[PDB]
Amino acid sequence: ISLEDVLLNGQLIDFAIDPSGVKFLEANYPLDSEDQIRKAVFEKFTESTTLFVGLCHSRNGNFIVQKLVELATPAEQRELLRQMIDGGLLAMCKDKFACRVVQLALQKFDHSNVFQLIQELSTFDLAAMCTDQISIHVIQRVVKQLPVDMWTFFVHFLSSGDSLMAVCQDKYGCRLVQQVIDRLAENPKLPCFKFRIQLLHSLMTCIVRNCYRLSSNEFANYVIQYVIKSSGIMEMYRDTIIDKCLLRNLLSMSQDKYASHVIEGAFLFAPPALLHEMMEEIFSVKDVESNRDALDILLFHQYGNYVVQQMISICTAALIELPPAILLLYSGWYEKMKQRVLQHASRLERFSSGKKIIDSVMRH
RNA sequence: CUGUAUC
Repeated sequence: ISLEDVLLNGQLIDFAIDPSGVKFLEANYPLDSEDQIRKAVFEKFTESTTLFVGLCHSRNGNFIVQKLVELATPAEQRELLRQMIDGGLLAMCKDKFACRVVQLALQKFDHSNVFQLIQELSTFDLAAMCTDQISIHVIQRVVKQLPVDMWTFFVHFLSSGDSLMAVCQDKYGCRLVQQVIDRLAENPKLPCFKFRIQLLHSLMTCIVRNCYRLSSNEFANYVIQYVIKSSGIMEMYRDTIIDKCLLRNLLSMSQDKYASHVIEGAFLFAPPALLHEMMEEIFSVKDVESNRDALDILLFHQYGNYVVQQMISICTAALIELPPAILLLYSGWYEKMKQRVLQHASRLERFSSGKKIIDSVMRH
């Protein structure tokens, strides 16, 4: 049956609710921005703030609002824009389904419109927005595919105070921080690079100056690991983080549930001179009561044993196109570790960690 | 005596 028929029978909102109805609507929504039926349908949907909002919140309704968006002419976008704002833009972001419309907007609108949109977000409580599991997707979208001058206001938000701490320590705001970084440090082969790098640095500063608390945190540790696994100018920060926070801190961090994951990756990605000083450090100061060196402590630790298996992994992998000078250095470490493990085998075998550490040393 | 997400 006809779209025109549906419109003329007052059945337009009824269709947009039904899971079948909506599919109908989408299929034969005219692509000609100039079609008379399309003008009628667009206006019927967008005439009422209440009805339009409700469509965004709809499990099914949102799909047609989306269709309206991807095909929206400039003039259409301004109507959609007004209605979003007049119907609580924030509450749209907090909604599972109204969210997708906000997001699609961001992609498909025009600079002018997107602008007032982002102008609008800026005025929200960016903090609360970044924690919300749903709301965050909107900022994710802004960052992950709009030019960084659009959302510099957001970088200034993170750099300001300790908004950053709050965000990267939060269950959901963590992935955002990773993505923002990914975004600022990307495409060395761009003229805009110079500006993004200054924004990364002010951000990266907060991160470095809290590395220890961050690395030990249930979520934030994933950001640290991000920085350490990175390729570009991120390597410069990898080195500073390792050099300032991780070194001299290896022993205690290796025993933290979360920071031991960081330590592991630091060992995997540290350049040879930083790796050499990590090893050097790990291999001895004996603890006051029952004098134990770092190595003994780690081997028997529940989280610590994982860092050691890492060191053992690293060494042997390297012992299978490198100079005989550093190759003899790795050899030095495997041996120190090999003897120690064999010395404690009778004690180690009592543990799952023990057995794996033992097996790994006998195989090689 | 085996040790953490977000999407």
